[PDB]
Order: sequence, then structure tokens, then C-alpha cells
Amino acid sequence: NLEALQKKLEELELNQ
Amino acid sequence: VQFKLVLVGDGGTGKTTFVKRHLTGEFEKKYVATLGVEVHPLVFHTNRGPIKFNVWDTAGQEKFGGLRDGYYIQAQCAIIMFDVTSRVTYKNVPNWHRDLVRVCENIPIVLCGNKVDIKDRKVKAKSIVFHRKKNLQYYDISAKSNYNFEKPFLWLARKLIGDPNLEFVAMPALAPPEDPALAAQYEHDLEVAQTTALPDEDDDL
Amino acid sequence: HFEPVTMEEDEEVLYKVRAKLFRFDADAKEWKERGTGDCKFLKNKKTNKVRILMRRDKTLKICANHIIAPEYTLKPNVGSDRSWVYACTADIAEGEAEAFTFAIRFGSKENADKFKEEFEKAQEINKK
Amino acid sequence: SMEGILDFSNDLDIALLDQVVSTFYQGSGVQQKQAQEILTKFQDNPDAWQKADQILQFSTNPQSKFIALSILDKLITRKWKLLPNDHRIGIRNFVVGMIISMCQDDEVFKTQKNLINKSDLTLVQILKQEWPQNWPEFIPELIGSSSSSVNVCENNMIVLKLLSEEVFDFSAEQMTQAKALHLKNSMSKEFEQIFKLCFQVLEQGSSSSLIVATLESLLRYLHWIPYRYIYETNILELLSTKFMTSPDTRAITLKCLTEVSNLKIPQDNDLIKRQTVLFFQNTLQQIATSVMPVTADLKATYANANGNDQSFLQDLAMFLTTYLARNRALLESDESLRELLLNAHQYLIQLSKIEERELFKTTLDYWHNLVADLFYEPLKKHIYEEICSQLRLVIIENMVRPTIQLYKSEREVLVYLTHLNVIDTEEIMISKLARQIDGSEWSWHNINTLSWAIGSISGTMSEDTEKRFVVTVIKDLLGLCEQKRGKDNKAVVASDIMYVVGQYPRFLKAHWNFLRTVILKLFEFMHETHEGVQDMACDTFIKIVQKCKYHFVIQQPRESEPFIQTIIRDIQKTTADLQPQQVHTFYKACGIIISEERSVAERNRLLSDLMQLPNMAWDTIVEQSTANPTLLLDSETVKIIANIIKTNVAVCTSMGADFYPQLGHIYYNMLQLYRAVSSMISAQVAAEGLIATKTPKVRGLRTIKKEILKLVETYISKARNLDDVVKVLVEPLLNAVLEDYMNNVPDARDAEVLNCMTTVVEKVGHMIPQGVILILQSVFECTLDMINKDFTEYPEHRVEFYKLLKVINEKSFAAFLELPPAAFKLFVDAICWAFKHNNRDVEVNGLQIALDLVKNIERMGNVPFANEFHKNYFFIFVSETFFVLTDSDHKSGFSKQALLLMKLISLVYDNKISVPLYQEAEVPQGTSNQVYLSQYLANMLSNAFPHLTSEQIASFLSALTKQCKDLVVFKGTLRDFLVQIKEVGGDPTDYLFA
Ligand SMILES: Nc1nc2c(ncn2[C@@H]2O[C@H](COP(=O)(O)OP(=O)(O)NP(=O)(O)O)[C@@H](O)[C@H]2O)c(=O)[nH]1
Ligand SMILES: [Mg+2]
Repeated sequence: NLEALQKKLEELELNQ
Repeated sequence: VQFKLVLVGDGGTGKTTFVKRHLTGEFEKKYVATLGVEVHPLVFHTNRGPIKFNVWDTAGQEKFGGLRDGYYIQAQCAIIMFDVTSRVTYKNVPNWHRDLVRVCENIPIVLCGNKVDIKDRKVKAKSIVFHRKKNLQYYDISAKSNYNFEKPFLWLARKLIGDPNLEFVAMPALAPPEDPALAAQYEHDLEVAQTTALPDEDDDL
Repeated sequence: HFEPVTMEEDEEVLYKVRAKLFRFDADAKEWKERGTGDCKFLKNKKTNKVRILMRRDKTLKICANHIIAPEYTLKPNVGSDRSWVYACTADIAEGEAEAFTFAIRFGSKENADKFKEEFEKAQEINKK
Repeated sequence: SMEGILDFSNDLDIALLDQVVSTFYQGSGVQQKQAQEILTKFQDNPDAWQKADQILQFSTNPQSKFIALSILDKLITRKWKLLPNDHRIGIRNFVVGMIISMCQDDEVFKTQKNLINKSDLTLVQILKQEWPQNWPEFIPELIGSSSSSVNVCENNMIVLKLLSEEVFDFSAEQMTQAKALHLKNSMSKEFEQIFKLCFQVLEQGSSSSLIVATLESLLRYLHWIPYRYIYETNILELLSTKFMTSPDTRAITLKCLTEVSNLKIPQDNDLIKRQTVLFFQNTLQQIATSVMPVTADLKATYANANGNDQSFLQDLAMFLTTYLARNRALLESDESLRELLLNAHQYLIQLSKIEERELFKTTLDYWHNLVADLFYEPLKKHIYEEICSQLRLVIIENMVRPTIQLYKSEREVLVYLTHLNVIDTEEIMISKLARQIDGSEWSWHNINTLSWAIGSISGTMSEDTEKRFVVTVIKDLLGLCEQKRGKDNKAVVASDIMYVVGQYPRFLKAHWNFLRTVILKLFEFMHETHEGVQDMACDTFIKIVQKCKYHFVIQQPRESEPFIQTIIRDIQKTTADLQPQQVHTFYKACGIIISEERSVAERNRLLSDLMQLPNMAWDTIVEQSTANPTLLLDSETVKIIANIIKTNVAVCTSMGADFYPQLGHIYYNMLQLYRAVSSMISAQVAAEGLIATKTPKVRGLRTIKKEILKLVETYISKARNLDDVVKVLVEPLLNAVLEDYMNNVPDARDAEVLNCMTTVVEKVGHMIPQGVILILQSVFECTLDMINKDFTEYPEHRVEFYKLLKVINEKSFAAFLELPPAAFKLFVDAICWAFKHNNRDVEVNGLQIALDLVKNIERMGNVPFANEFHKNYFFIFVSETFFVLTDSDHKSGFSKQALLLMKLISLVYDNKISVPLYQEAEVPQGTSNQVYLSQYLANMLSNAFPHLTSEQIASFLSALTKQCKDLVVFKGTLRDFLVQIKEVGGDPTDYLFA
């Protein structure tokens, strides 16, 4: 789950 | 619909400064001791209508005590004030409370720790426990920064009206209205105003 | 069928800014705070007059209530680059219209400059 | 015309008094304010007490009789012994007579409680003066007259209650030790008869007002009476049963039982233990049947605020926490007491749900006491597992933002509760997280609260379980953000995610690729215009850096360089959108990392690269502003300069001694800039007057000066190479700041100069004796003149001045020896000047300097300077200390006044002053200093307190000097003196107490 967690965090953006 | 409020506490704890902030909005920086008592009417607008406090700002310095406990007769509520930067003012809180409840045996009382705006706090929060067995309401407050400055009156209002859902509401704002014989002195006052520096220029507002 | 169990609304907000309001005590060489809270420019939709309405935080009591007269002029204060001083002749915050020397201070020079721009855009609306 | 009654030449107009009094209480305006100033004058008249029997007999106004009893109280408390005897019995018989009369008129007894209670208190003031020595049968007749009338019996309980309070609760600093002991022993001897009457009333009913007055006096007795009166009578049975049923007696009975749960009782008798269990069982039973069952929603009850419910729930919380903290072990072993114990804690659980901050703190204190016991004590935690399971939810849902104190208390309890059952804590938090995701409890306040709780238990689970728990929480928080629309909401969740990750550094340290992702996400948040985001991103960055710095200093596996190099390289892009204060936090964060590098050459290289932009901006202005200083009035240039210095302060704050290379790069030009800025401030005050110090342009210039001084003191305070401080830094510093301070007008003197000099002397003062002398010469006399005309002007200079003198007297006392005699006399004057401040910052330093100065003079021995010091200033210090001790306006400094005074007295009674303290003529030759000290003090006190007899002053001084090796006894003797000077005719034998 750690490599997935990494990708979800980098996709977090506040303007969608 | 009027209530008598006695304000009580050691000299210099800020009782007079607190009332002045509520009356006019100013912050009085100078300490001018109160002589006996100063009575001022204080009106608040609530969702249950206007409530009026007749505040009896008593003197804390023993020299100027006046009638001392004579001011507490027929009081309907009270505020006991101390200063969180002076441990001796908290040590005296039991003395003020003793004098007060001997005259008024069952009134709502707020215990207030003033001047929390100061960095070097000497009476730490974990030490303030006197209100527990005496059923007093306690608030950290600061008349200088307005921190919690409305809480003591709102709590007393909720108790005296008997409505725990009472709240402060905005006054109705009437429309404002719209001589050269006076332009003489209105510019004279203005010039003196702009050359007097506004106080507390390092403040956030 | 089952039976079941502020006098500001006819106006519009042109500008809103947090500010501290002072009044000059001429006889005591001193400035005195009047209130802290939201200063608002209110234009009456049935008259198009613009006014100053400012309410104190928490207690919500009014500390400024006057028309933005075209007569008024904003002058800086000697100790501040984020304040304006101006004479006001009819303020009804605490009863019937009294003249005041006011000072209003803001969080930054930016806000104080934008307040000046809006204060004068309001003076032209109040002139028509 | 109201001024009439103030004339005592004529007779008192009782009808005019009742109008003056009614105008003050029921009136308003200047009319009331006028009646106020004349009622005070009538009361403060020294002869008004002779008219008090007129008012109490003739007046129709209860407030007038109240005021006249006040005037009487001042008479009894302060001049009772000065009266001719015959009036002492007239006043006395008049008061009991008046009380008797008011108790038989049922109209007066019910509608004038104020006047009766004031009369009862006035009687008690007489008893303090006259009982039992001049009234040995008060107690037998008080008990006899109680048989007469129900109104008398109840009122006698009011007299006994007030008496117990004045003797045991409020005597410690209101009377002397001797008189307090006398009154305590007297009540102790006659209490058996008092308890008989009190117990009879409690058992025989039936008037509720009589019963409540008896219980309120019983509350006072429990503070001091021996335990046998409570356990060897039936009284615990009636408090815990009969009086818990009626709501009139419930409130006071609960408080009595709360005091009983604190009585001094033997912990080995098995009967007393069963009695302690039995009254708790009865009390909880009455509450379950007569007030509310254990399942009641006390949160709703408290919010509805009907009647006295809030006061009852407050008193019940105080009762349960008090009893269970002391005696819950009595209930944990016996199986028949298990339901009793668990019910009691279930009430506390229900109390803990009340929305009342101060009540919650009271229950949280008990929970903390409990869960700590279950963490350390064997075999206990299994008893409370269902209580603990509920407590986890209560605390998680009431978590406050990390007041300062409440959060730390909530964290400690929640951390204990996670140790006691990790699995249950983990399941409550995911569940609450799920109810945030499905939207049933979704709220900005509820998601923030839950994140604080999840972040608070960090480091309590195993590293493996924590890893799995963090991954689940971050995963679902990221999905909660995905699912919400709008950044007003997306910012709320993104902040909570950052707070959680910042709370789990052990997780971040073990998963570097994840740690880097977090930091890079915080960097893009540093460009977010939404308010609060940039502040959040900076606070999390420095928070994570403090705990994971080592992982930025090393080159991580599968990377080409330590991540600190990557941060520095893109610092301008990263910080481009931040506010200046946020940029300073970022640079401070980088300084934390760089300090981890312990290879000097590599650490200095990282420092150079970090400081590249501020050093390039600095070099530019140093050149162009020297060529030549017109730019320094451009408000943009001063802002850039100030921000350059603050960046250096921020980095120096986290690097300390390692900052020295960067300080050397700017030191000499910075001190030059200090000089140039000082010139324009002075020039501007000259061109525009003192008002210029208030202008923005000057205030920006003074900011440069203050930041320069703050940088220098930050480095010096943390330096390790003290030699470079003295040899490289101190000399150019003193040249830059001392003369500028001395030759500025007072309103342009930066008090920060004194603070900076304090830091210099504190760290290297023992190495710069000629430096300290130069500091004194430049700041002492001119700062003293600023602050010696009143107690209000220049408050900062006042505090820094005495901090500076404190450290100079501690570290370089030789500088005061090289002062000219006139300068040394001003030093002594400045110390005593500090005694007289109410400002506790000034006053405490002032007493400490005097104490340290005396010890400095002592260690010199038998030397001309030490001898002349005692000749000139010993009695000044003794008399100035007595003045602040006895004037009633410096009570905050009593302990340190007493200390200094005993050190002064003990010097003479140990013969450490070898020279005689008198001049050769005024006293016969060969007279010891001890004899002269007693004569000087006797004369001083006689002139300062002329109402004291000679025997009082002699007894007090004899006791005081004999006790100058025992502060505790000494302080008691001073407190006794402070009482006796408030009155006339104090007993001189009181000073034999010890
Ligand atoms: N920093 C700070 N100072 C305060 C605050 N409130 C009052 N003061 C200051 O404390 C000093 C005492 O003012 P004052 O209101 O007269 O106290 P008081 O209790 O009414 N005195 P007295 O009992 O003798 O009448 C004033 O200088 C005031 O500026 C505060 O909230 N913060
Ligand atoms: Mg006052």
C-alpha cells in the first residue's frame, strides 16, 4: 500500500 | 429589565479598564484607582430583548475601599477579578468571595483572570481551581486584546434571564443624516489630530 | 393527511474590510479606540446613498454610522502608513448625530490604500 | 443640602440619613454619586460609631442599619482595646440584644436576612476580642437559648458557622499566631457541646431552614474537627440518606460528604473502612432513586439549566472524583462492591460528556489519575475495561486544538488509554474516520478534532502496527479530500493530512520516498493563495525537519546528494510566493538541517549556499547605501535591509555556535550600518522633533537597529568559542552602541541596547572587566535619570536597566568598586528605588541585587571599602526594607523583603561588621552593634508607628533578632507585626509564640 499511498499524495491538489 | 452587578477584586486587576472597554470601546492605559464605587449602566441587545446591567465598579485598594461590603447589598450578580500576572491577586480571590457571598448568598458569580495578553503569565491555568467548589464560572479574559471580554456578561445574562440559548444580536442600524461658521475649528481639531500619533502602532489592527 | 409539528437588508455591501476605529479626544490630547470589527460600505438600493456601518466584534454594537459625504477628506496620520484621519459631522453610532474626528486603521498599507479608493468611489455615488 | 449629616456638632438627623442612603442605593446619576461621596465621609468619620446605636434603634432603613454595623465593625476590629471598658460592654450587650429582638419578629427574621447576617458577623468580631476570657459562658447560653425559638436556634447556627470561619479558615493572616491559636484551642475545648446541639437538630427535624443552616455550619466544622465526631456517631448515616433525599438539603449535604472524603482517618481500622464504603453506597443509591438514573443524559440536563441542576452536577462531579481518587481501592477487591464502583464511574462518564470546559477539566483530572493507576498497578485494568472503552470515545470527540494545557492533559490520558488497549483505540478512530467519509458526522470541526486525536497517540503503538495504522489513515484522508468539492473544504482536509503526517516522524524516518513526497507537496502548497495553507505548509515543514533532520543531512540510498542541497538549490523558486516571516521560518528550518552536518568544511559550505541570496542582497545595499546614505530613507530599502537581518537571525537561532562564519561575513559592515542608521534617526528627531520617533520612516530605521542587536545577542548567547567573542566581537560592538545610546535624547534610546549588554556580560562578563566599566559609564546614570522621576515612564528601560545591574553585580562586581563615591551612592539609590515598584519584574530584581550586593560586600572581609559601606548604607538598606514591608503596597515581595532583612540583621548578631555602625558621640564607647541596632530600630518604628507602645516594639525586636537564623519563624514574626500595626493595643506577649 506504500507505493500506492505515495502516488495518491502526489496527486493531491486543491483546485479540482 | 435591570440587574445590579458588583465588580470586585484587588487594586490594579483591571476592573475599571474592563468596564470602560464595554462602555465606550476605549482601552485606558493609565491606572487611576477607583474611589469607593463607580456606577455605570451597561445595555446589551439579545434575541430576548435588551438587558441592562447597573455595574458597581468597586475599589480594590484598601485605602479607597469606601463602604466596602456595603456596595454588595441587593446585588443580583457579580464578577470577581484577578490578574494572571500577579499571584497575590489570585491568593486574595477567596477573601473577595467570602465578603461577597456573606451579603449575597445565592447569585451567579463569574471569576475572571484578566491580562492574559501578557507573555509572562504567573498564575498558570492548572492552578486556577477555586471556582470548582464555589460553583463559579471562570474565564480567561484580557481587556487589552478583547479575548473573551463578552463571555462574563453573556453567561450572567443567560442565568438572569433563565434562557441558556440567549445570544447577543446586532442592533438595528438607522439611516444616518446628511455651516461655514464651524469649518474654522473643524480644521483646527483635524490638524491637531493628524499630528498626534495613533497609539499601539505595532498592533495587528 | 398528517399535520406536521437588523435594518440592513434593503442595502447592498460595496466594500468590507477589518479595521480599528478611533476618535480624537480634543480636550485630552489623546486618541481613543471606539471599536474593532468589520467596516462596511452600504449603498441603499432605494436611494443609492452610501454610508459607513461598522460593528464591534462579539457584542455587535455599532461604532460608526454616517454617510460618506463628498465634503470629507482622508488625511494621513503622522505615525501610520495604514490609517486615515478625517472629520465627520453627523455620526449616529451612539444616539443623535454628533461631529467626530475619526481615525481608522487597517491590517496593512494595501488595505488602507484600497479603503481610500473605495471611500472616494462612494463619494461620487453620493454626489449624483 | 445632603451634606447635612456630615456635621457632628448637631444631632444626627435619622430621617435625613435614610434619604441619603436610599438615594445612593435606589437612585442614579449625579444624585446617587453625590450621596455616595457623603456616605463614605459619614462612615470614615472617626466618631460615627457613637451614633450607631441611634441608627440601629431609630432608623427605618435596613441599609442604614447595615452601614452602621459596618462602622461598628471598623471600631471593633481596630480600636476595641482603646475604648473605655464600659462602652465595650454597652456595644456588646446592645448587639446581642438587637439580634434577640430581630429573631422573635418573624417579619424581621424572614425579610431582613442581610441585616441579621451582618449583625451575626459583628457579634463574631466581638467574640474574637472578648471570648472566652471575658465571656466564658457564651457557648452554654447560646446552646440554652437555642431551646427557646426555632428562629434563634437557626440564627445561632449562622453565628457558629461564621465563628468557625474566622477562627480556622480566615485567621492565618488576619490575626497573630498567638491569638489564632488561642481561639482555635477555645473552640476545640467547647466543641463537644456544639456538636451535641448540631446533631440533635439534624435528627429531630423539622424546619428545612433550620436544617440547612445546621448543615452549612457542619460544612465548616469538617475542616478541622477530629475524625471521631464523624465515624463514631450516626451522622454519616443521616447525611448519606435522610438529607440526600430533600433537594433543600441535597446541595449542602453533598459538599459535607465531599469534605468527609478528605478527613484525616486511620487507614488500618476495618470499621472506618466499611463506614467509608457505606456512606458512598447510600449516597449513590439516593442519587439513582431520587435524582437521576445512571443512564440519564447529563449533557442534555446541564444544557437545559433548569433550577440548580448545573450546580448539582458540578457538586456531584466534585464528590465522585474526590471520593474515588482517595478510596476507590476499598471498592475494587470485594465482589459485592463491583456494581457500586462501576456505577460511580459510569456517572463520571456521563458527567464527562457535558459541554462545560471547566467541569470537563475537573473530570479529566480524575481520569488522568485513574488511567495512570491502571497503567502502573498490577491486576487493576481488567476491572475498568468497559469504563475505559467509553472514555476513549469521550476524549476523542472532545479533543481540543494542540488551550495549551487542556490538550496536553487530553493527550496524556489518551496515550495511557491506548497502551491499556491498543486494539480498541485503533478501532474507534477508523470507525470515526468512516463516519466522516460516509458524511454522517462530516464537519470541519469534526474532521479537525479527529485528526488531533489520531495525531496525539503517536509513538504509543508498535512501529509495525503504527505503520499499518498510518497508511490506513492517510489513505482514507486522501480519499476524503478527493471526494469533497471546493477548496474551502479541500484545504481543511489537506491541512489535517499534513498535521497527521507531521505527528508521525518515526513513520516518516523509515520511508524516505514517502518523506520526500510530503516535503515536495508542502512546497507546492507554499504557492497556494488560499489563506492558511502557506502558513500550514511552513509550520509542517519546520516541524518535520526538527524530528527528521538527519534524513536531510545524509545522502539517501538511490539519491545523488543529501536532500538539503536540493532544498537550498531551489530555495528562491520555493519561497517566491511566501510572506517575509514565512521565508524566515523556511531559512530557520534549513539551519536546523545544516547543524546536523558535523564535518566543518561541509557545514560551512551549506551555510554559504543557504545564505547566498541574502548575502547578495546585503552586499548590494552595503555598497550602494554607503555610496551614499540617501537610500536609507527609501521605505523599500529599509524593509529589504530589515528582512536581510531577520533571515540572519532566523538561521542563527537554529545554528547557534555554527553560525559564526556567516556572522563574520557581515559583522563589520553590519555595525557600520548600525552607525549610519543611528545618524539618520538622530537627524530626523532634530528636523521634526520627538514626534519623528512615531513616524513609519523612523520606526523602520529603529527596526534595523533592533534586529542587528537581536542577531548579535542570539549568537553571543549560544557561542562556544568565547575567546573570539571577546577578541573579535565585543570591542567593535561597544564602540557602535554605547556612545550612540548615551548621546541620544531619552525618547530615541533603544532599551534593546541594555538587553544586548546584559547578554554580553552574562556570557563573557568575567573576561571583559574594562568592558563592563565602559558599559556602566555609558548607560547607568543617563538611564537612571530616565526612570527615577516616577514609576510609569519608559517601562522597558526600567526592566532592562535592573536586569543589566543584576548581571553586572553577579559577574563583574569590580565595576562597582571603580565607581566614584557619588556614582556608587546613585547605585544604592537605584536599588532602593526598585524596592518601591509594584512592577514585579523591577521589584524582584531590586531585592535580589540588594541581597547579592550585601554578599559581595561580605566576601571582601575587613577592608576600608566594606567598613565604609556598612557605615554609609547598612541602615539605609535596613530602613528601606522595613518601609516596603510595612506600607501594605508591596505585599507581593514579602518573602524576599523578609530574606533581605534577616541577612541584614544576622550580619550584626554574628559580628561580621567589624566597624561600629554609630558615630563616636551618639553612643557610649564599646557598645556592641547589637545594642545600637536595637536602639536604632526601636526609634525608627516608634516614629513610623507612633500608636505602638514601647513594649510592643521591644518584644517584636527581641523576637525578630533572636530568630534571624530561621526564616519560617522570622516570617511569622513579621506577619504578626503587620497585623498589630493595623490596630491599637496589640498584645506584646504575642511575639513569644515561637
Ligand atoms: N496588558 C494589560 N493591561 C491591562 C489589562 N486590563 C487592564 N490593564 C492595565 O492594568 C492597570 C489597572 O487598570 P484598572 O482598570 O484601573 O484596575 P482596577 O482593578 O480597576 N484598580 P482599582 O481596584 O484600584 O480601582 C491599567 O494600567 C490597565 O492598562 C489587560 O487586559 N492587559
Ligand atoms: Mg479602578
